[PDB]
Amino acid sequence: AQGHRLYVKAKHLSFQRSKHVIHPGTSIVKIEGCDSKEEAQFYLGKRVCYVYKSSKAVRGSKIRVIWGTIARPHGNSGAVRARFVHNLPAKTFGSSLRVMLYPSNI
Amino acid sequence: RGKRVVVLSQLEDTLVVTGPYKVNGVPIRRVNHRYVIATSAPKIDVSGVSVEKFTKAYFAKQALPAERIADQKAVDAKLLPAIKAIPNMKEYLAASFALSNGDRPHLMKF
Amino acid sequence: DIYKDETLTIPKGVTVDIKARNVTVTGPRGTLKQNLRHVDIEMKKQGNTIKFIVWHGSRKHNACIRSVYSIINNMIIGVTQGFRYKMRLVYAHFPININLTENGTVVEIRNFLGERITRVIKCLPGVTVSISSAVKDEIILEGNSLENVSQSAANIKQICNVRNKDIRKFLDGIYVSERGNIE
Amino acid sequence: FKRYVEVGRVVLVTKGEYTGKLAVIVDIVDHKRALIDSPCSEFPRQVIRYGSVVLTHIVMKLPRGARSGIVAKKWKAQDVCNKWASSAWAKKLEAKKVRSQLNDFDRFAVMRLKKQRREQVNVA
Amino acid sequence: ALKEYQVVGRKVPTEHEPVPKLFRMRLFAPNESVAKSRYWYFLKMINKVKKATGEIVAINEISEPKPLKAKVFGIWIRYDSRSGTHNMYKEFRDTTRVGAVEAMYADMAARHRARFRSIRILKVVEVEKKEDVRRNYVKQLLNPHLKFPLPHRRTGVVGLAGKKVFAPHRPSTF
Amino acid sequence: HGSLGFLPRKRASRQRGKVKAFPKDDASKPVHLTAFLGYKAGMTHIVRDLDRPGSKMHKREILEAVTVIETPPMVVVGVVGYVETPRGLRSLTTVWAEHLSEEVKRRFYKNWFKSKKKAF
Amino acid sequence: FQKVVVIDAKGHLLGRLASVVAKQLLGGQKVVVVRCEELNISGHFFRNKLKYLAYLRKACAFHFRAPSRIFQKAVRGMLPHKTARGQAALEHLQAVEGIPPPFDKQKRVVVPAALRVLRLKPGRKYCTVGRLSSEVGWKYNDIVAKLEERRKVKSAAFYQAKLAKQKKIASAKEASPVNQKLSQFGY
RNA sequence: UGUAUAAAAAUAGAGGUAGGCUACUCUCCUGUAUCGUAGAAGAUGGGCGAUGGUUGAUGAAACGGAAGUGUUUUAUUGACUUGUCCAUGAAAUUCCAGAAUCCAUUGCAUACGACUUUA
RNA sequence: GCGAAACCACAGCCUGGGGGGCCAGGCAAAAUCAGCGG
RNA sequence: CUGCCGAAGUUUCCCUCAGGAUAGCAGAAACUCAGAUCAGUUUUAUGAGUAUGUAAAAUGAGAGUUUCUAGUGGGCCAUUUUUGGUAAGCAGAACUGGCGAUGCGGGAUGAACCGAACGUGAGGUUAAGGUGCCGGAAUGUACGCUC
Repeated sequence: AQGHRLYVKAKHLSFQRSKHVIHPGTSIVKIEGCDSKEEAQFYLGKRVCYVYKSSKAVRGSKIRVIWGTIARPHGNSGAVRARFVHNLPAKTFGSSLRVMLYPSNI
Repeated sequence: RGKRVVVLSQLEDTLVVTGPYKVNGVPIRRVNHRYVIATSAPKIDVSGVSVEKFTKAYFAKQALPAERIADQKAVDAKLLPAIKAIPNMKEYLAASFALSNGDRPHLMKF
Repeated sequence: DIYKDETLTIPKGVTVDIKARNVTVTGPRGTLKQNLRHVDIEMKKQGNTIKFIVWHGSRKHNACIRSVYSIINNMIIGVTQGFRYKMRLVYAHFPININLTENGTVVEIRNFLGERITRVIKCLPGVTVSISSAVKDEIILEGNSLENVSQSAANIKQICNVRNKDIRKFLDGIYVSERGNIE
Repeated sequence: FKRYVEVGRVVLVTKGEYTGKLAVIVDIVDHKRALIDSPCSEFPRQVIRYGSVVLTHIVMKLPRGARSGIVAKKWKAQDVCNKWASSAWAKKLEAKKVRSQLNDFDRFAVMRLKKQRREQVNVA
Repeated sequence: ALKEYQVVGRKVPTEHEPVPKLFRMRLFAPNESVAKSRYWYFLKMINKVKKATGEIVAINEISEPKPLKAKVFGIWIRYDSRSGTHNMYKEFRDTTRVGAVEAMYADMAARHRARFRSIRILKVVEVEKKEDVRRNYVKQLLNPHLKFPLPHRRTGVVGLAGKKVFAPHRPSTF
Repeated sequence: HGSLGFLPRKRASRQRGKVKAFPKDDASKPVHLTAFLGYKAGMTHIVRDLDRPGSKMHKREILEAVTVIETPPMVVVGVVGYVETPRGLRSLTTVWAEHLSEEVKRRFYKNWFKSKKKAF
Repeated sequence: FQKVVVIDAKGHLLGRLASVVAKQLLGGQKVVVVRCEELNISGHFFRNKLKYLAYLRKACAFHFRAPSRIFQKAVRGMLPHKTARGQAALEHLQAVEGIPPPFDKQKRVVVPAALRVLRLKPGRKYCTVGRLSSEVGWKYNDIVAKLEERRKVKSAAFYQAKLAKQKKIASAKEASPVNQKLSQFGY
């Protein structure tokens, strides 16, 4: 049963925003477990995916993935900023993400 | 993915890697140094085994021919006595790695 | 100040346990239990001394020490030899009829200044009422806790009141005579 | 209140760079600042607040304001070392600490260790 | 973070005044530059020596001679308020002379909402004798038999985790 | 205007009266009923002695208007169970009798005769 | 971060628990609160009453009175409930009275950052939401108390069976000879 | 994508320990825990050790009403039984991707709807 | 059955703050008929 | 349609009347010195009464001129004195700015408040303002006061 999951779960909190302006260019990711700004230095540079589904059966799979990279730490509590190839849609606020362990540094 | 293996030799950025084929069924392969999780398990004898017969042209695309099976078997022959000597290594190589829940990758080391 | 200590010398009693902010004090007369969660205090029972200590406390919490000490003295004396509250009756014109029910736990008073109300008082538990035949109109209030006996005396006093009249002309009523221990 | 700030009580620092090291209160500066020291060379004497520390049960007799050498003499005489480790509280900390610097191979052996422990499940 | 600053200076010598007198001050300042500013303020309001005719001969910083030795400090100060004059004398017990003043700034701006410019430090002295101490809480803190449980029990051990939302058990806090 | 409490002045949603408030239960008392439902037929007036103590009309003759309500005996056909819950009274289950009176079967059906009488 | 979590609300502060809860809901976590009666508010009981009689005085609103409905109001003020982001975050928060059966068999976590003991100076006045609302128009104070006692009987009985069961495995744990190797690995 | 984990109570204290209402001793000071965890996505076998574990189908019996979303006692069943030790296979995926309404009737109703009847 | 005209930037829930459009709140379920305020 | 440049918002006078002005600000052409020529600047030297004016080194800048041709001569806000005032507002000038032609961040909302002057985008970093939640960012550290 537990012979999978070589990634780390996360959540797409929101866009890196001012008070009244959202900058959809870069999102905010909270990795499940990160708890400091020094902690996020490990997760910087990793690859993060947002796995969603749709009715179209492209290449025999309803499942689609939007790629992304952890870019820099955000704040003092351990959230990071991510730059995805396609800006994550505004409807995934709170949805689940996977920060896979590669590219590694150890 | 998730298959603990042993590195055979360094081939510029990529790594010529394989596990004991009798143990994990991992053929000799190239893996980028960014897709490897190096562990702190005790070192394995690799100096004695032959590694010079591995070049990027050898792995490059031109049904696997027999001698490719043979030299891997030869490499296993030079690697099996070591893993037999050190306890728990043989089954550890066979074991597959996964992240049990409630585990922090940064904290727990390798 | 950072410390404020109070000491109590335990009399005979039987047990003075402070188990879980609840003094279930048992004396030779009987057992009484009260809560102590009303204030946050350290109460240690050891030997013949009970230590009440305030640590870095304000004057508001400091004032609770002597109140608790006065409180703790009340039932421990009650459970040892008991408490008796002597009641005296004064009537101007209409004699007051007093009856005791369930061995005095409930007192009904009748014929109060011409009024025709059977004023019934269910005295609080732990206190019973008796009529003394040694002296007329003498009512004995026996209990093991002053605040309960006194409150019943206060209740019987307030229900024994005059309405819309002159106090200095009408003298009938019930009033506190004196306190004391049972023995 | 078994945890009692007393001159000479042992304390265990839980915050700051000296986290986890044992030391003993030497002098009470005030209700928010205190002076502590330890013979261990890794711990220099310093004035530490009460926010970073939790009080321990073990108390060793110690005259007020003793120098580090005298404190070291008193500690060594009173064998406080390995007396703290006698407590069941202590044994869990290094058990957590030893698990910290494990590696993957040590973790797998533990999996072998615990699996062989569970297989018995022998109950009458 | 304040520092002790022994500041010595004199006015510019001239033909009328060939040898100016070296004044000295032990005043506190977060940096060297603030020490000069407080110096000119302290002296000009008092001795009336002009800024432009003054030079400073030496700025030194005084480390606490015996920081590890607990001490009681007497601090004469002058409150400035709506009235502007109050001979207040506070006392603090701590280890470092600078640390005592920090707390005095902490208390003066907390108890009385004072401001650094408004408050001028008069004199800071050590109180070596318990008899010389005048404060009951300090006197009680100086007693031979000091003993008290660690106050604010929650502040000890606090929660002790990184981000411990949803702890699985109640905290003892005792 | 009239009373503010009786507002709104909308037509009743029930054809027949519904008892919203019932007497409090008492296990000490024996089992007894609490409500009845009959039919109002009309009214007349009656002559009755007025034995009201202390009144000026004491022990003498008074005329009082009366109403006549026919109350044929009902048929107990079932029982229901109610559970006191943090959301109020909830219906737990309901058990009935075997041979329901044919009028009751009319209640469940808006078009009894056309229906195949499949109730219960 | 489990998909569904249960927060015991006994001894938690209404305002500081809600702020923690409101954020978790916007994160997408399905948070369910239980025992909403025993919530706490800073300030003596009569004060929190008067601040509530102002709420009832404010009228055209629907002054929901049950303790769960008090907490749900508290969360609804920390969500953007006008937008479909908060309108879909409100529906995950299920606040109940006491502990319904489908949750009394689930482990209940507590928020360290909003417990009464860790956040209030000793001796400070405070009120219990359950008692307060029962004096504002709630009518189910007594029934939930009786039901909670009954569950406590079953839960306590459940522990005793489990306590003996783990004691058996506690007694048989030392029989394993690998305990020495367990000590060497610190496990 | 382990959808793993159910006393309570208090924080100026609780729990456990054996005896005859307790003496005394112990535990607490976090879950950085406890439980589960290999297998070409989990193969085929061979032994050695134990009457176990894990499940699927059950035969059920008992329990659970606060929203019973189930829990247990389990007899049963045939699998799987890494408990430990051996042999076979992976690969050029050769660097991540039955009812009701209307028509019809009634009048306890009714601006028209609607409502109460009957059919 | 026959059948208009005025009128029409866009529309239409209230409290408070700067009116119906702004800010913060309360709330928020279609389609309609009848009496009738602003 | 795009681009470039871009004000005054006021003195001066004349003037029965409305205005007319000269000047300033904005430009376009033709000509001198490679200047110690200027400067919403300060010094040097003062003289007189801490200020005041004056003439004579620092710093920056290429500074100039004659000629014509538009537009403009409103007001609002806040400071300085200020004389006249009083339940209290005020009343009056002189003076200085900014808004008037100007988006942007913050101040919940906003004509004058706090920051900041705008080609089109990328990254980095700040200002004022802030970090319980709505809401991006510590349910931070330390010392205190308040029911």
